[PDB]
Amino acid sequence: MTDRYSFSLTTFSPSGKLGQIDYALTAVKQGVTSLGIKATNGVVIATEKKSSSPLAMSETLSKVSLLTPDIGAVYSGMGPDYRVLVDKSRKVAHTSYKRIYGEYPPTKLLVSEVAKIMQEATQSGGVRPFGVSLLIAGHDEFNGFSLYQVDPSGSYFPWKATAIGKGSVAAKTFLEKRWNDELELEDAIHIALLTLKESVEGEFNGDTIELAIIGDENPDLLGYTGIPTDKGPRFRKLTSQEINDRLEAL
Amino acid sequence: QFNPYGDNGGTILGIAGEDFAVLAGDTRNITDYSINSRYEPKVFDCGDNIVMSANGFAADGDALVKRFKNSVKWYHFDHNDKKLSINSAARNIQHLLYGKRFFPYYVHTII
Amino acid sequence: MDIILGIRVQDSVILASSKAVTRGISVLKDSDDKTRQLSPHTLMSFAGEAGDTVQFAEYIQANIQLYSIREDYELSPQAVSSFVRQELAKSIRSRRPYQVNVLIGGYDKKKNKPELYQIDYLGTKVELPYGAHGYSGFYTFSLLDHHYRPDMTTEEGLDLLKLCVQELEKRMPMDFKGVIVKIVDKDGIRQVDDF
Amino acid sequence: DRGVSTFSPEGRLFQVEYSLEAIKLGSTAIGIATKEGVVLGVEKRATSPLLESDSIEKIVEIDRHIGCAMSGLTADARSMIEHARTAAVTHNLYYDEDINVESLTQSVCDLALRFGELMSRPFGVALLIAGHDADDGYQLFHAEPSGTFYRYNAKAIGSGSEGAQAELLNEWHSSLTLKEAELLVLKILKQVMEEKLDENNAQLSCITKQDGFKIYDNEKTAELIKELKEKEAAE
Amino acid sequence: GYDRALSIFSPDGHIFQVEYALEAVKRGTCAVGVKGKNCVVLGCERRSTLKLQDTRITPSKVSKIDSHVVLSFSGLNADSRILIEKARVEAQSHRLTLEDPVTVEYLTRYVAGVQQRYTQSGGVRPFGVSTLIAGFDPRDDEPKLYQTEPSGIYSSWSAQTIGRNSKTVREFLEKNYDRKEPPATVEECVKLTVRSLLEVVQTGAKNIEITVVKPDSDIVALSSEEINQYVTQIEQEKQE
Amino acid sequence: NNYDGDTVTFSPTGRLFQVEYALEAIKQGSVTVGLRSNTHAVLVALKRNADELSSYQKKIIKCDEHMGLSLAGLAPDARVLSNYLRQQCNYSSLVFNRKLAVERAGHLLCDKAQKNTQSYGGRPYGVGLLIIGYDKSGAHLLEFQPSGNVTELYGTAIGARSQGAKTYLERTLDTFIKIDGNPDELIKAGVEAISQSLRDESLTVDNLSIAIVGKDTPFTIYDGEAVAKYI
Amino acid sequence: TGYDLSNSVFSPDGRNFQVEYAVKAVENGTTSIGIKCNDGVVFAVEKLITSKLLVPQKNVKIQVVDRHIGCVYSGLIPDGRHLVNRGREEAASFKKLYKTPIPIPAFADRLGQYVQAHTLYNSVRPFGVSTIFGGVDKNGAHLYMLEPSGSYWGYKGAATGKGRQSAKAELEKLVDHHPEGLSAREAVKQAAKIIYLAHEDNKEKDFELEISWCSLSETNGLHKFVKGDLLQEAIDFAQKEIN
Amino acid sequence: GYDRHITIFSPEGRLYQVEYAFKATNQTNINSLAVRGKDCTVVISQKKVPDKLLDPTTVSYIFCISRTIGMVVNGPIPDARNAALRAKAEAAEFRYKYGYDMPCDVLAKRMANLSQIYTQRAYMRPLGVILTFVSVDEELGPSIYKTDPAGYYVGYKATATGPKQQEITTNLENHFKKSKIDHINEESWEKVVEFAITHMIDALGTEFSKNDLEVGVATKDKFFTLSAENIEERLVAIAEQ
Amino acid sequence: GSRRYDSRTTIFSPEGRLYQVEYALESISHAGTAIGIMASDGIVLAAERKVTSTLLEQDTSTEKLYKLNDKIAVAVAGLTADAEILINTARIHAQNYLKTYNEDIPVEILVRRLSDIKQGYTQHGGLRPFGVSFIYAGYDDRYGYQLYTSNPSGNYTGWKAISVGANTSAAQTLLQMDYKDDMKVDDAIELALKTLSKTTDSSALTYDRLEFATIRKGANDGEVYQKIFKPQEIKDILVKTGIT
Ligand SMILES: [Cl-]
Ligand SMILES: [Mg+2]
Repeated sequence: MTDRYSFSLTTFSPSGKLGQIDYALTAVKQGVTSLGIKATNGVVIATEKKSSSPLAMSETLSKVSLLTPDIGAVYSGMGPDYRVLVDKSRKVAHTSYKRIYGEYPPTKLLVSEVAKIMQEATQSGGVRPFGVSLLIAGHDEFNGFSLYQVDPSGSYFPWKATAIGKGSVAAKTFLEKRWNDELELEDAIHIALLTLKESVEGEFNGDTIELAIIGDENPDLLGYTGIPTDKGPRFRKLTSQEINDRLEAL
Repeated sequence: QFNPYGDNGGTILGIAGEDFAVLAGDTRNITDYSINSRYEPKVFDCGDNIVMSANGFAADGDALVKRFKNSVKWYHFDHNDKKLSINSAARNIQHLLYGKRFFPYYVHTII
Repeated sequence: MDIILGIRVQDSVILASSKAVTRGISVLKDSDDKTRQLSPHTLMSFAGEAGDTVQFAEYIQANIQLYSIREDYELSPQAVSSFVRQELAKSIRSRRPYQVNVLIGGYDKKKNKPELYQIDYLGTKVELPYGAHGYSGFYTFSLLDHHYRPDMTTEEGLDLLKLCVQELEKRMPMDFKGVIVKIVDKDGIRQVDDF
Repeated sequence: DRGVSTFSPEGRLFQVEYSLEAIKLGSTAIGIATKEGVVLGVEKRATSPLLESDSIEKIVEIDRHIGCAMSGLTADARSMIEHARTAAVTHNLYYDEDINVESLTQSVCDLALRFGELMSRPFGVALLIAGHDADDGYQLFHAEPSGTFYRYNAKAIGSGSEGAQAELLNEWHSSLTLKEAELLVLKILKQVMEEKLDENNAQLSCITKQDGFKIYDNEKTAELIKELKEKEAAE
Repeated sequence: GYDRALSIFSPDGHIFQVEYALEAVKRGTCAVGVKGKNCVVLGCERRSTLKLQDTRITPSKVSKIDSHVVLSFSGLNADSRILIEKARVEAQSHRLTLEDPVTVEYLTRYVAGVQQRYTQSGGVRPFGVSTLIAGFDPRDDEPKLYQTEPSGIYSSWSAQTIGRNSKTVREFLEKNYDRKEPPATVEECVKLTVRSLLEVVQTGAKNIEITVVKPDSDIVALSSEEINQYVTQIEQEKQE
Repeated sequence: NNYDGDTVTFSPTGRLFQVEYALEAIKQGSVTVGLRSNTHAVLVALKRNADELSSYQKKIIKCDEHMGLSLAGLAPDARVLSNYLRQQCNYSSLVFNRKLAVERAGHLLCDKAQKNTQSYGGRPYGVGLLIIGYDKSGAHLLEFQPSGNVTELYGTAIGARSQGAKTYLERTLDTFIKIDGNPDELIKAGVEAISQSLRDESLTVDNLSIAIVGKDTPFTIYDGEAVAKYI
Repeated sequence: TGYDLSNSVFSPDGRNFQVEYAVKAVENGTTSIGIKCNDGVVFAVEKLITSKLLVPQKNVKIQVVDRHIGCVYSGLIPDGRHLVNRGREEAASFKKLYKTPIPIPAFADRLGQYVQAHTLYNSVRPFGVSTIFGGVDKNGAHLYMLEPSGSYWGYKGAATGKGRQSAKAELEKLVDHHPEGLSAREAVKQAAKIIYLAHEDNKEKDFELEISWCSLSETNGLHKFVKGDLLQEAIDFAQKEIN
Repeated sequence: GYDRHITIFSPEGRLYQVEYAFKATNQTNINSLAVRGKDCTVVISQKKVPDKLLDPTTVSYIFCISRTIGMVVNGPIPDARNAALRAKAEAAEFRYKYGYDMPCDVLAKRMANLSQIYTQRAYMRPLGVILTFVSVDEELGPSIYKTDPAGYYVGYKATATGPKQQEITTNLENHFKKSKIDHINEESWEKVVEFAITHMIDALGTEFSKNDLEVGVATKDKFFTLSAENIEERLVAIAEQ
Repeated sequence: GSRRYDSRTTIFSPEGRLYQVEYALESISHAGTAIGIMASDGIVLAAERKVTSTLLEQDTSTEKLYKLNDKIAVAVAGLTADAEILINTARIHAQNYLKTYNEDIPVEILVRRLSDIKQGYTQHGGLRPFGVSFIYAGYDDRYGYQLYTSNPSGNYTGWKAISVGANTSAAQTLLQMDYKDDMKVDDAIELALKTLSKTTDSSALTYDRLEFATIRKGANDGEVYQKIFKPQEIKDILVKTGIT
């Protein structure tokens, strides 16, 4: 018995390719489109809620996830792989940072920790790479707002705006035309909805679209009052109603 | 507090001749002021013309004798039924005793 | 073990170390050298618990000699002292700590300066112009406070050291059978044979 | 590929059988047992003339009463000898006596099959273990990487083994003297060796009850070589 | 832990992984060892496809294991560092317990044992390295030169070479080296070593390294100009 | 074919080829015979040599004062298994002051051999064993196979040409079973049984190996001039 | 393909071919049966007499677990013994912690999970036995049959081995003809008959019959072997029915 | 092609072992169905006992995980029981560690995470089962959450699983289009069970006796399975309407 | 068992090469070019970013150039994720040395240890090697300014000027042509950029597709300063040398 697979399942081919990473990226290509846009006073991340069945409750399945009060994440590719990564990402934010420094990690460093986990699945014994690409949006005091992409290899890049998955090629071209360095948050949400309509085929409403922002602090969502320095989470998930309001003036 | 040792009393005696040897011992076993047995042998035939006694704390004495008897048995298996010489047995017993240097067998051993 | 002294002067470091090895009511030896050469320009004297002293000294010696061979380069006295301190700092929270106090006298060839470090068994390091371990300090420190000057020569340092040994031989309870004196300078380590 | 501890359809361990082929490539080693002692001799086989032949150590002491000669991948023998020496000394410590030659050989052979997926492969070396004890007298053993050992009156291992073994079959009798056995090893070595036999490319040794295990000097072996040539020319 | 038996026997009785490790040695730059009457000299090739090098800081081919023993090699460079490190540690450990520096035979025997262990240990490949170990035993003036190889076998040599085109330089040494009369002086020994490398090298510029070891921890490496003088002298005598 | 790489693999017909190949090593081994009466149990073993200069490979091993076996196949594997039996016999004596039942001895060997046939990395034992013994329920004879299968018998034989001796014992069953209180006659029957497996070679003084255990007889082995009586 | 070379590998069907190959080894083995009755269970097995040299009554195949459970199996006999050894450990730890003897359904899952575990990895081989087992507990009598896959169900009657189809047919008749129930002593006699009838599928070598039983009334809830007069009575009953 | 033997990616980004585990799901040839009432959650499954020698009471694919949570499995029984035992242990440990009963959706996630590990780690194979968890959660109310060999999970208004799953799915879809609500607007669980059986009969097109079905019901503070007579009583009510 | 699926990453070819090491080097040859040039009064590190997108955040980005301590930096060529694993190890190793000896780690010692780690992955463990090649640029008081490189084999060598990644053959020829020993930092800056500008696979070399860094003694009196160039600073130095 016991895990006898102590050797790498991802190896270099004669051409220099790492096959399993390439194939993992192919799995990401098949996945549903998700995107992220950075504004001057915020960041928006969005994706389509592909329902497996109309009997299924798509509210219970959350593609956009809170990692810290000021950091959120969305993906394209294999959902189960994403779910466990979110669990591990949330935990590492505490064990390797908050329990040491008494504060939440900045976006770039949490991203770095997630990337480390995905890199190890590329080299460690008896495992395949993660079949997902992440988009991580977040805010911290000294770096301000930021948006990052994380690939199956463990590589990560900062973006002004980008898209991943099914119709990423067309979506990135659309974003290049619309993006400027003077965009307000509401303008970025508007562009996000426009960009996403191109890739979505069926219904396009607040129930089939999942969208969250990293913006101003939300004292109402904090849960308590009395500490002036604690002003609430910058991560907010837009409601089904809030999305439909913006779809009328589209 | 728990005391792992005890004193079972008794006394033993070994004398050697020109072509023979004796190993004697009384058959009384005791604890404090009570008698446990009037006949409880503590001098044993261990094989290969070796007799042995481990007097003091009976539990440790019985354990040691038991181990040496077993040592003789395995000497035969591992070395083509060779007879264990008295000098070789002595050295083997030294290693049995010292193996418990930091939790000793409370016995005076004579073969 | 017992008496180990150290004096840093202008151009050298001088280490004096007692020759007696006593156990019980018997002086077993009266010619013991309580020091090891860690590198060509670094000398360490030691004193403390029996066995621990030499075992520790030789262990440090081996490690410094290993470093020298690996890098083909001599470690600075400051670097060696920091390595030694860390080893003792680990030791003190071990199951059985090294009960060894040391003085590290060395000549830094890059700075062209003598250096004396005093480290106790807890891992407490201090750079000093003069140092001592054990009860010796209770006599020598005040004596050196008075007579020591920073610009002294090696010969002046030896006379200053003679003054310490004389005081110890007068007021110490135990017979420590004199001292072995060694000088550390730009030319390396040498022993004074007539003291 | 395939498992290291796999059986062939004929009922043999592949790796053990392949290690036996490696031993056939090795240099010749011969042992002869007599009532006056046991003789061990080997072919040194220097790969180049610049190699100092006296550094070729293919005959080895285990204890004062046990010697050893090797053939095959000789590097593999180092840990076997180390184990044998420790086993011999350890037994003396535990029992205040010399250890039986058979018991020593058995201890070495226990290492043989301790391989798999313990070490990664069998040993690629065969050993001739010669010695003396009070019980069974002068003995010669052939220890293989299969874990099996046979006692022999005389035995040859290495590249010239099958040719030398047939020669030993005819020449050996129960009344051989030590001197006769010494010459017989030299004679048979000279027959199977590629290069011409001399004191530098061949080495003799013996074990006697009185003097224990002794490797012969190049001066002593040279005289036995000269004595051998004269006796063959004499008829 | 990774357990796989990588070094194993084949039907013909060969351990291919050990034999393929010998091919890596054959690929490596040439190294030569010649021992004289009162010295040993270690010569080493350095390939000249690498210009813009920094020779101050580049790892030297000959490594000191202790103050009295040196080790050169041919084969994989990264592998050699691991053997050198282990050897250096064992050298200091021997001084610590025996209170005496290692003999050249002992140090060789240790290094050879390490190489052998990697030929029948699970999860590891053999060292793609053969070494030349040279020096003088403590309080001894007899020169010592030993060779090791991936399989783990070791032996003493009056003179020996390893690496690429080593069979050419071994041919040279076999006729030019007299057992009855080895190089009597340091100059004679260095010259014979340089001569032997000049059969293979190319140019005698910054391609040849020479290290001379003498008794009582007397080791020194020759500079470019010093080596170039031997190259200049040999070529002028050759034109005859 | 494709299903004989290791012991962890079944064939399409439900066979374990590595176990069958281990069984093949026994058939190559030298012949050995086992038989018993109600009072005694006897092992007779034909020893094999490398050549005339070599010794004859010892086939019989003692496990306790009341138990022992003969081997056929890989001798080192017999050493491992016999050592295990010695320990188990000994554990029973030290802990329970009880001589190990011959039936339990078989059960323990079966379970030890089995574990090697169900796990990756390991291999089956390459040897067959004939265990004899005298315990609280009289004389016993067991046949061990490295598949794990252990079988209690009146008589049997394993090794090369073992079918000859096995047929003889099958005919002689009614005769030798009632040889009670007579060691020499029970051995004679065993020596005559092993003779049915001989080809070209005959039983010599340093070739034959006999062992016996019984009511008032500890497990003892006879070799050399001691077996000259039975030739 | 190659899907059948490694254990725990799904084929494109969704099948583990290595387990199906283990079933073939079970089908090759001798016949064994189990009969549930009024207040207990009865087990029986076919023992092929390979030779005259086999000692009668002294190669016992049916095994007891704890003091109230009986186990019998067909296929690789050593694999069955390994499974029973585990069963005995499982039953011992249950009684150690919970005091009461292990219930039969509880015991059935312990073996089931263990056998199923040997289909999860390629580093282990599936079990080459189908195991019929059962006994009496607080809730009454239970009979179970466990297969190489780890699959098990409760049974009114169970059979496995080379003559399983013959035995199954004979078992189905008993269930139909006795809806109110079969007695313990009857089930012993029927078990003998069914083994003799199932022996027609293995009739080259003649055989030896072996029976065991647990019953609340007859054996007081404990597992016992059928021997002597009761065994011979069951043999005679079986002999009369074949003729 | 060893990328089809273990759980590593194929050139087209697929895990074939996971896909083949999905096909093992239908090996039993059984269809299951789950629906929600106002106060309850009902799950039903076909019961097929082919062998006459089997004890029909021991043939079951519905499991009582905790007092509140029930689970029905589509797939082979060994893997089904493997999953059941683990879920039982996980639910028990959760209660001990965190001081309250494990919710249905949280258990589903936990079992889904375990399934995900088998798709990534090589030495462990996926279980060839689809796990449907049901309860009346104290926070979320009537709940249906389903897990598969891919490690995917999601909540359901209602759901079906098996060979003829698609026919049952659309049958339920059309009802919820008509009713305009997320559940079965019914007071008693008895009539919700009757709804479940009725719509399964319509979708599959087969009639059922008492021994052809297996029913599990989740109410507040307990989950329980129905006996043959409880189902027979339920079948009689449908017939008389 | 699992033997079936083992790639055997740490074995020799019949020719005596390490398959995986050779293939890892093949991977690195497609990575963006990185150049190191050592001058008498400083060191230059230049590197080309891998095909940039216009929506990539350039100022808050780090792909090629990383800081190991105050005195040592590295330029990366290969898998970034792999490089970061090794970089954090190197950063820790440097702090261990400082903690032990109270002195900044000598450049070679850090390089050797990092190279020894790579070596291990080629000899044992059965894992794939790190698909990374480093250019180490650093200073210490023993050897002064130093340039090293290491590759997946775990072999390292010292250099006056060196390139890794793509088009090293063409780049090394150009460096070998124009380099000389009495060179200054500002001249080396110009050489580094001119070399990339000719060896680049892109149409034209621009500020947004470059990472740049210097290690000078250009601070105040006998102390070393690391300068990781900002986007605007690269834009200015590119105009100043007359490339754009
Ligand atoms: Cl989890
Ligand atoms: Mg202090």
